[PDB]
Formats: sequence, structure tokens, C-alpha cells
Amino acid sequence: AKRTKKVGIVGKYGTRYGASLRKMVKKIEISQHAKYTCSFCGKTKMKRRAVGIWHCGSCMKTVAGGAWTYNTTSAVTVKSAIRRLKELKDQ
Amino acid sequence: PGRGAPLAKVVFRDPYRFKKRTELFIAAEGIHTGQFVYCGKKAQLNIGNVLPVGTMPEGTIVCCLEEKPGDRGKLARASGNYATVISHNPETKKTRVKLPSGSKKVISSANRAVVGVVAGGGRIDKPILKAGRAYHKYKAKRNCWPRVR
Amino acid sequence: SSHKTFRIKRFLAKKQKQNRPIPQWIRMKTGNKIRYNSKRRHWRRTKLGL
Amino acid sequence: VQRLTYRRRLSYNTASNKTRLSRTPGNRIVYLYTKKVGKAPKSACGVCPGRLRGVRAVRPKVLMRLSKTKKHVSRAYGGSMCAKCVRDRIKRAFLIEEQKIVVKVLKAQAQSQK
Amino acid sequence: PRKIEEIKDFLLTARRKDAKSVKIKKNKDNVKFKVRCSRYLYTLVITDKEKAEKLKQSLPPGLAVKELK
RNA sequence: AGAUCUUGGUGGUAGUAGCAAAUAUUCAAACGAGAACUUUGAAGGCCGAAGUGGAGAAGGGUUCCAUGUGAACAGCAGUUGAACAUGGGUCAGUCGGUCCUGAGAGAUGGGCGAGCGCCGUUCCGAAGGGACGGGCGAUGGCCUCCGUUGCCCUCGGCCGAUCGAAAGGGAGUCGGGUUCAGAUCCCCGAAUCCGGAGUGGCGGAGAUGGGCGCCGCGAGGCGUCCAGUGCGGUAACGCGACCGAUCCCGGAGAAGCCGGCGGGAGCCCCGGGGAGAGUUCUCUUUUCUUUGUGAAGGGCAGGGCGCCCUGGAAUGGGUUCGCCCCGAGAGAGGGGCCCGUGCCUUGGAAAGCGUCGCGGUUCCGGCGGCGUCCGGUGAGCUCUCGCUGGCCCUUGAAAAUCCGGGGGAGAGGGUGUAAAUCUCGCGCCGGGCCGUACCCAUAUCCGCAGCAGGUCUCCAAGGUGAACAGCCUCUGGCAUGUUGGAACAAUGUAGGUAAGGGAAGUCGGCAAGCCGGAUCCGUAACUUCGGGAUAAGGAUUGGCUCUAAGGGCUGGGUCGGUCGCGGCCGGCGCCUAGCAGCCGACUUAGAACUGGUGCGGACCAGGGGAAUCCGACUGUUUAAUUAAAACAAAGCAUCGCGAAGGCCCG
RNA sequence: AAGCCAGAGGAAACUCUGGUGGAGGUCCGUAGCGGUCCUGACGUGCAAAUCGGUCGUCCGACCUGGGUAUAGGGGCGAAAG
Ligand SMILES: [Mg+2]
Ligand SMILES: [Mg+2]
Ligand SMILES: [Mg+2]
Ligand SMILES: [Mg+2]
Ligand SMILES: [Mg+2]
Ligand SMILES: [Mg+2]
Ligand SMILES: [Mg+2]
Ligand SMILES: [Mg+2]
Ligand SMILES: [Mg+2]
Ligand SMILES: [Mg+2]
Ligand SMILES: [Mg+2]
Ligand SMILES: [Mg+2]
Ligand SMILES: [Mg+2]
Ligand SMILES: [Mg+2]
Ligand SMILES: [Mg+2]
Ligand SMILES: [Mg+2]
Ligand SMILES: [Mg+2]
Ligand SMILES: [Mg+2]
Ligand SMILES: [Mg+2]
Ligand SMILES: [Mg+2]
Ligand SMILES: [Mg+2]
Ligand SMILES: [Mg+2]
Ligand SMILES: [Mg+2]
Ligand SMILES: [Mg+2]
Ligand SMILES: [Mg+2]
Ligand SMILES: [Mg+2]
Ligand SMILES: [Mg+2]
Ligand SMILES: [Mg+2]
Ligand SMILES: [Mg+2]
Ligand SMILES: [Mg+2]
Ligand SMILES: [Mg+2]
Ligand SMILES: [Mg+2]
Ligand SMILES: [Mg+2]
Ligand SMILES: [Mg+2]
Ligand SMILES: [Mg+2]
Ligand SMILES: [Mg+2]
Ligand SMILES: [Mg+2]
Ligand SMILES: [Mg+2]
Ligand SMILES: [Mg+2]
Ligand SMILES: [Mg+2]
Ligand SMILES: [Mg+2]
Ligand SMILES: [Mg+2]
Ligand SMILES: [Zn+2]
Ligand SMILES: [Zn+2]
Repeated sequence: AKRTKKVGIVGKYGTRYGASLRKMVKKIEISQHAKYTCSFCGKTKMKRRAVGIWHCGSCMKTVAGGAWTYNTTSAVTVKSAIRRLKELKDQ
Repeated sequence: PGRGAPLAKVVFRDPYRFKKRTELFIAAEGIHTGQFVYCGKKAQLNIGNVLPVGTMPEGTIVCCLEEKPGDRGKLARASGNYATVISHNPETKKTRVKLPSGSKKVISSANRAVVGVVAGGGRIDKPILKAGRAYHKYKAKRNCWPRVR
Repeated sequence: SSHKTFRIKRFLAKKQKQNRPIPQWIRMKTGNKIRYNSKRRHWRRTKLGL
Repeated sequence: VQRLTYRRRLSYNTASNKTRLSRTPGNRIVYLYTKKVGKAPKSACGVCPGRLRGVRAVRPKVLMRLSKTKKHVSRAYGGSMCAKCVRDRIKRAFLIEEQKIVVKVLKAQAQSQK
Repeated sequence: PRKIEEIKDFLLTARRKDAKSVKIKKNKDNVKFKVRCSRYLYTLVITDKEKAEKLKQSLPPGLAVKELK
């Protein structure tokens, strides 16, 4: 059965810290504790080890990613920009 | 401990004697274990490679920038931060870059830097929510936290 | 304590050896002026220097 | 019941003060001071997390009095690297040297024209 | 302590130069011959009795033949 | 004569205050001049395993043990003492220190400083004094040939002395006995670690085979030539060794907290068999106690494996308490490895223990008989091992030390009962120095003291119960906390009860009282939607006799068609809505009967509601009059600074 | 609390119900740590700060041994001079 109406993962914090702060930290905690699909082995075992470190259980590959998500939108745009600048630098 | 950026342990070959040299690079986001990273003037633009700023294009962004031509990385080291290579002039061998503070700095074109943004993402987005979490944060850094007005 | 160093043990040994009464024949010596050992120490009354 | 005492002057439950219960021939329970749990080697590849097989798991100074066979496996890198990663390294070495031969032949046939 | 399996090993173990003595223990089910060497006490367990007596007379001379009964 | 004068002495107070925190003593006897207090016996109690028990660290330092004394001390007493006096007592390769580094401390170089010096610890140093390797040589000498020595070549970054842990890292000792007081140290018996062996201690391994000619009836011998730094398994990996330097790589040391399971032990519990006790007014085949196997080897269970081989899976399957796992190879079959603290065995029964006896050596590790057995249980408790998760803007030492691998410089012998070499078996020698008694606390420590205070840990039985709660008890311990006797006034201190009223008392419900556990119902406003909430409110609760429900192990044959009253194949048959027998915990629900309506019967154990103010919460704070609304906090906002810098010390 | 299983309802989006799970500077409450009130005891005390009952917290900004560092106009202070 559904146990909470809206708090979800931040029900562990009780009534404390303020509704807006709990709402703010809810999405970060969800993405922090999510298990992502490893882009090397294909399994859904890539999970956070510490802040910025994402380790896959199966292939034992460790990646430097974001603090709460596996990669940041900033880093994705940066990688695309670097690829474009490389292909423009050479010919 | 004490910093939010992950550190990359990278092993090189010693060019002059039979030995393996281990470095402690600051992990640019996107690098993984088992990846080859290339350091030098003739290195290619890839995330994690180290190469002088003067050889880099007019819009690239960099991770662990040197303040002086020859020391190790000094700028844009904290997690999620990066600098941008704005402009060059081959004469006087100078490169103008933009620092995380928004300031503009002229440095030597021989300064090396890591391509990409440093890992550790938007660490400051999450509210700490707890004096205990703040205590554990600063216990790994230094005695500064409980601040009396 | 039970764990002790050799210097400490030797110090305690000397203190034990000199914490004793005077001999009886001392009081018969000529011009004695000594009635009793006035440097007697009890382990519970006064504690040692160390 | 019979309650126990330590047999040494170390009176704290530290990591070096671990005991087990033994029933002597005199029909009494006593502490026997155990040795720490040893670990098998990890693979020198540094990737796969299991520890090596065929090697006795003891404390490091016990290995000085073990025979040679008890500390390795009859294979290249035996007792230092796991078999799976030894196979991977053999294949990797062979195939990369083959690739070097291929690229040398490729540039040799490419330079046949001015 | 070391348990000797067969009689042949026990003979040369008893004939070793460091063999101090041999003790003979008669139990209800077996007879134990215990030779005291430099490092180990070697025990041979004999289930029957005629072979035990044969060993008792075949023990080498010059060695103490202590009987534990 | 004065100075709250200085020092010393002495009064009244005054035989007064007082010797009242933690339930408790009594009887007889002994010694003795003398007994409320000492000792012994009997009885009644207490601590009640989170102890008033058994042992340590720090600290003390002889307080430990025996004997004696009765001056003083032990705020009464003492025949007693932690007092006094006289003697005695602490035994180590394997228990620690010692060794290593940690936070840190600290020389030298250098820098500063009037100067004693202090800054600094890799920084402004020519910072390696070592090395099996090769050469030059001295032949020192059993001058065969290997050990010496000086120089040269080659290699050589702990890049920094040194100190820093009796709780961290750190090889390897256990069982029994023994004293007045010591024992993992002594004795007995079983082991084990490290180091050494030049003249090499013994074996074993290396390693002792093929080819060709001959001889020889064959087998087997002769000569020559050629191998030979081991071997097995498809694999995981195995076998008793298994040449190898500088150098390189890796491992172990070497890692937080919490959760949930599972294995193993110890303890607890249950049913029997012994042995000894207790009860026996009646009953009780009864109640109580006791009923061993060390280290180190070998074998086997058991646990674990992110190890291997076959094979290829959707109608997806396997599987946990939860999970989780699989074409990057599931399920299934067969293997391999690790741990093995459990069992058996050597140790080992000769010892120990329990009983029943017999001798004496004033005080025997005396001698002897018998026994030391069979089982069952489990969300039990405690340790330990393992598996798998969760949390972290927290990611939870270092170094000694030891090992494996890569590479192949070299070394070894010419086919010999061979060589170099050996992490294999056995054998020989050694392990120095210091600590070691005892207390470890309502009396051995600090607090002026035998001070209700303070002072770091280990072990942990039965009943009730959710329980390491409280209450009672066994093992162990003690004598009521520096006195006793007789009374039972006031006033007190601590604890109860109180008709009728029910806060009228008081600044104020201060204090006390009410409520309280569990089961079944039932729960509002408000809310940040999580809470409020044990809201509020109500019912039940004993004893006894039953009734249901919740499991686990085995075995299901149709048969002589026959001889290994039994075994191989098969004509020979249909539990297939599952039966047959056996064993086993607790727990839940329901019913009847029943007692003077009493039943969480002691113990344990929320009074509740409606609002206002302040602080968000959790946290902290004036040790010794203020615990708060104060401080902190997350959150918010502002400021400085790109290192020739911001802030700060000097 | 998240995560997970099953059943049911849905055109979908998804929803409802019962289990499972075991989070939290979570609650009651031992030990521990603290010290609210009685303005209790004591107040020439047991004590130059203690005692009784009642209390606050009791998985964490938790309690604590030992080793180190900071020294007087200095230290250290979740702040009371
Ligand atoms: Mg503040
Ligand atoms: Mg004292
Ligand atoms: Mg055993
Ligand atoms: Mg006068
Ligand atoms: Mg005058
Ligand atoms: Mg009086
Ligand atoms: Mg009185
Ligand atoms: Mg009692
Ligand atoms: Mg005690
Ligand atoms: Mg005494
Ligand atoms: Mg007196
Ligand atoms: Mg004395
Ligand atoms: Mg050097
Ligand atoms: Mg040292
Ligand atoms: Mg230690
Ligand atoms: Mg003793
Ligand atoms: Mg045994
Ligand atoms: Mg399988
Ligand atoms: Mg016996
Ligand atoms: Mg002792
Ligand atoms: Mg006291
Ligand atoms: Mg003093
Ligand atoms: Mg007292
Ligand atoms: Mg009393
Ligand atoms: Mg009394
Ligand atoms: Mg009344
Ligand atoms: Mg009334
Ligand atoms: Mg009134
Ligand atoms: Mg009035
Ligand atoms: Mg009140
Ligand atoms: Mg309310
Ligand atoms: Mg009834
Ligand atoms: Mg507050
Ligand atoms: Mg507020
Ligand atoms: Mg306080
Ligand atoms: Mg105060
Ligand atoms: Mg107060
Ligand atoms: Mg605000
Ligand atoms: Mg709490
Ligand atoms: Mg609480
Ligand atoms: Mg008062
Ligand atoms: Mg003020
Ligand atoms: Zn992966
Ligand atoms: Zn591997």
C-alpha cells in the first residue's frame, strides 16, 4: 500500500527542517541513492560510493561524476563542446 | 577527506629509469578507471588530458590550471569549477583565461591544465539540514565551525 | 604499580631498607642523644616523593 | 556457573586481546588467546575483488615458515595474479603486438607511392 | 606427538640415535608403544596382543623399555 | 594590659554537642586476667552475576605471608588488625617492556639572535662509509681450494638524525601438580618461534634415461653418443622439496558505524543411567550435587567462494527474512580452493575429578576398587566466524616486519652412486637485560582520615518478566558500615493512613495524590501532511478443565521369473484430491466451570484537556545559588581575496 | 521512511488494499552522561558542593581511558567573563 502521500524518501526526517528544505533535498537524495545503468557493462549497478565517485558492482569500473547524479548537465555540455572544438582544431 | 573533489590516482612510466610513477591528479568529471590520459604538448583535446593552454582553442575550458608556467595545478581545483581559455597572442606568448570568480587573468601559454570540469558536481545544492552534518563536514577540515557571533 | 622501571624499583628498595628502627645498642653509646628513628615513614601516613 | 578471568595483564577488550573458551583436561573453562584472522592475497590486477585461491591465509610473519608451494600456484604470476586476468593479459599482449605488426605493414604498403 | 602407522616405521624410529626411551602402555583395547625422540613422542597402537608381545621382544637393546603398568 | 598584636600554655563552655545514610542479629563453645565485637559450630538475614563475587590497568610501595606483642593507633572495645616487632616472599626464548610508527617532539645544514639560545624538519648540505657483482693484488692458511684484507670498476633516493603507545602494529606455551605467601615463570609432561652451524650432521629431491655398436640363449653386462635446474590435472589447481642476483610490480600488515540472517562453541534447559548426599508426620522410581580431554599434528564433518569444466536459458528462470542473480553464461551435473575454534585420533589416562576403602614417611604428587554413560532440544543468552545490506558535503592510520610474482645477470657436471642448489623430513647449539608479591577500593589510590565523594576495563547462574528492569534465590562473599544497652516524651528526619468537603490553602496545585503493563475497540482541532497519537474515551485481565490452529523427520512398490529366508535386471504396478509411523518447541484464539467482582493482586509502571508568550527542532551553557527566552544550529544575506594574494601569528 | 511482493481497479496515466522492509541528530526507558524541582536532607556536614526522591538525554553535535598540542595580558571558550 502507499504509505506516504507526498514526502516519500524524506519521511525519515520527520517534521523537522522545514517543508521546503525537505522538498529541496528529496530530489537530491533520490538521485543520490538511485542505481544508474552502467555505460560500460550495461547493467543497472552503477551507484555512488562517495561524493563524486560512482562505482559499478559488476565490471568494477569507477567513474568521476557529479555529487548527487551520475553526471552533471554542465559536464555533458562540456564534453560535447570539447569534442566540437577538437574536430574544429583538426581537419 | 576534507575536499569535495575526487582524486584520480594515475600511473605513468618513468622515461629515464625502469620504474612506475604514480600521480594524484584532480579528477575531471567523466574520467574512469582503466582510461588512458595523455600529458604533454602533443596531447589531444580529451577529458582528462593535460596539455598547455597555448595549444588549446579559443573556447575550451580547463580543470587544474597552473598559475605560473611550471608549478603544478593551482586554479579551478574545487569541485564543479572550471576556467575558460578566452584568447591567445603568439607574440609575448600570453593566454587570457576566465577564472571561476569571473575575473580575467593573463598567464603564460606554457601553463598546463586538465581538459574538462572537475568532478564533484553541484555539491553545494544539497542543504546540510543538520548541525550534526555540519559538524562532520568541518571535523574533516579544521576547527572553525561552531561560530559565535 | 606492578609494571615499574628499574630506577623506580631501586628507589623503593632504598626507602624500604632505611625505613627501620634504630638498633638497641646505639642508646648505650657515649653521648648518644638519640632516642628513636625520627625519619620513620608509614606507607599510609606520608607518601613518597615519586 | 564458572566465571572467567584474563590470564594476562592486558585488561581491555582490544584487538590483540581476543580469547576463546577451552575446556582443559582438568574439567575447567579457560581463555585461550587466539591469533588474528589472516587474509589471502588480493590479485595484482587490482580489478576483480575476490582473493586468490590455493594460497594459505595466515598472518604475514607466518609466511616465513610456510613452504614455497603453500604460498603460490603453479602458473605464471601464480599466487600474485588471478587466472582470469592472467588469461586477459596474455590475450591483450598477443593482440596488441599483432596490431603493431598490422600498422607497420599498413604504413609499409602505404609508403610504396610518393 | 606423532602417530606411527605401521610397525616398520616404528622400528627405525626406535633405532634412531636420539630415541631416549620407549614406554609400553597396556589399555583395555590396545597396546601403545611410545618412543621418546628429540622432537616428538611417536606412538604406535597395536590392536591385538600377540603382535604387541612380538614387538616387545623385538625392541632394540640399549634403550629404556619402561612399562607404564 | 591592650595593637581582630607574635609564639607557647591553660580555662568556662563540658563529661556537653555528638559517636543516627545503605533491613540484623542470636545461641553455645574455645583461647584468654579480661569477650556485644576474636575464632569455631549452629541458626536467622543481606549483596543477588550491571554483586558486598573472581581478576587486571593507573596510583600506592611491602600494605603481601607466618610468628609474636598489647605501650600508642584502629574517634566503644579487642585475645583482632592494612598497627608494632622479628623473619620470609615476586624465578620467563614463547606474559609484557624492549622493536615500529601515530598525533607530535627534536638535532645537524642553514637562518636569526646582544646573549643564554630558538626558528626550522627538508627547507639555502659535497647529507649514500653499504653491496652477493668483476678486476688489481698482497697467499694471510690444510699455500687442492675456499675463507681474510687494502685499492679500483659497477650498482645503490627511506629525500633524512633521533625520540614518541606496558589499550594501536608486532613470530612463537599449553595441560597437570606444587607454597604460609610465587607461578602460562618452579616441577612433571607435551610442543613451538627466531637465530646459528666454517670444518658442510644424516637422509630425500635435483638425478641419474634414451640411441648406436658389441658381448651375452633370454634377462643382463661393456664402450660410445645424446638428454636431464622435478612432475600431474582440459581447467580451477595439486604433489615433499622444486637453482637464481641487482632491479621492477604486487600482497599481507591495513582499517568506520549500524542493520538483518546463518554456522560453531560456552552457558542455560529437558529425558534417562550411575556415584554421593537431603526429605520421608503422609506423599514423592523423588530433590540437590557431580558425571574431563590443552597446545601442536593427521583424518573427517560443517561453513564459505565475485573459482573451474560441460551446456545454453522466454511459456523467463533461480532465490532471500530482505534482497539480489543471469547470453559479460542462469537452472542442472561434475569438480577445485579457503576456513576449519566442531568431531575422531596421537597427546590420553599414566593425568584430573567423583566415590568406596587400606597402609603409613611427626606433613606420602602413597596404594587399591569402581565410575567418568546415553540421548533431545532452541527467534534462548554470551563470544566467534561468515554472508548480505544501509549511512556519510563524515569514506574511517602509519611504519616496522613478512611474502608472492615478473625478468634472467649468472652458477653448476660430462653421464658420475655426479655437481651447483633445496622454502622437504629428521638431527645438534643458543635465546641475554628489566618488570612479575599484594590492594585495585563504602579500609592498601586522590580528596589532611579506615572520608556516603572521585577513579579505566574483563567474566556474568535459576524464577518471574519485553528485559543486563525491579523482587526472590544458587555459586562466591559479608556482618549492617568508627560503639552498644534500656526506653518509646516533645520537636524533628524518612515513610504511611485519614470520615465529609475537594485547592476554600498558597505568590503559585509547592508537595502529595491520580494515571500507569498488555489485549480489543476507538481517537479531535490543527498541521510543514511527516505528525498530533499511548490524543481524548471505553472494555477485558485470576485459577482450573479442555478445544482448535500454527511444524519437522523417515518410508509409499507389481512381484523367488530366485540362492548374492537375501542380493543384479526385468515380464512384473498405479500414492500422482497424498497417505503410514515417529518426534517436537513455544505462541495465539475460543469454550466450560469456578472464587465474598477479585485478578498488570507484590514488583515494574504516561494524569489528561483548552489556550497565550518565547525559542524552530536535536544540541550547549555560568564545576560551587541563574539550564533559560541565553549560546549553537541548518537556512538566508553581506564583505575580502587569483597567491608578489585575503585573514592571522611572529 | 524509501526499496520490494501479491491481489484488485483502470483506456492509459496510474490508483487502492494486505504484506515485506527497517530509516531516523525518531519516541518510552536501563547502564552511562547530566543536574529540573522539593527552594527536601545536611549546613561546626559523609562531603571546602555531598545525599534522597523526582527528573533531562540515552545511535549521537553521544560517553570515556591513555598519548599529544595550546601558558598568563597569554591560552582555550556552541560565549557564562
Ligand atoms: Mg552564529
Ligand atoms: Mg591516601
Ligand atoms: Mg576441543
Ligand atoms: Mg602581656
Ligand atoms: Mg596602654
Ligand atoms: Mg550526649
Ligand atoms: Mg547519636
Ligand atoms: Mg536478597
Ligand atoms: Mg569486582
Ligand atoms: Mg595481612
Ligand atoms: Mg578505641
Ligand atoms: Mg609496619
Ligand atoms: Mg641518499
Ligand atoms: Mg622507539
Ligand atoms: Mg600492544
Ligand atoms: Mg597469587
Ligand atoms: Mg581427547
Ligand atoms: Mg550454475
Ligand atoms: Mg583414572
Ligand atoms: Mg599477581
Ligand atoms: Mg570512600
Ligand atoms: Mg595532597
Ligand atoms: Mg568505613
Ligand atoms: Mg542498621
Ligand atoms: Mg554492629
Ligand atoms: Mg479525606
Ligand atoms: Mg472521601
Ligand atoms: Mg485561592
Ligand atoms: Mg487566601
Ligand atoms: Mg509536583
Ligand atoms: Mg494534545
Ligand atoms: Mg475466566
Ligand atoms: Mg530551545
Ligand atoms: Mg522560527
Ligand atoms: Mg554542564
Ligand atoms: Mg551553577
Ligand atoms: Mg542549577
Ligand atoms: Mg528564515
Ligand atoms: Mg533520540
Ligand atoms: Mg528520548
Ligand atoms: Mg535546600
Ligand atoms: Mg555580563
Ligand atoms: Zn558496469
Ligand atoms: Zn583479476
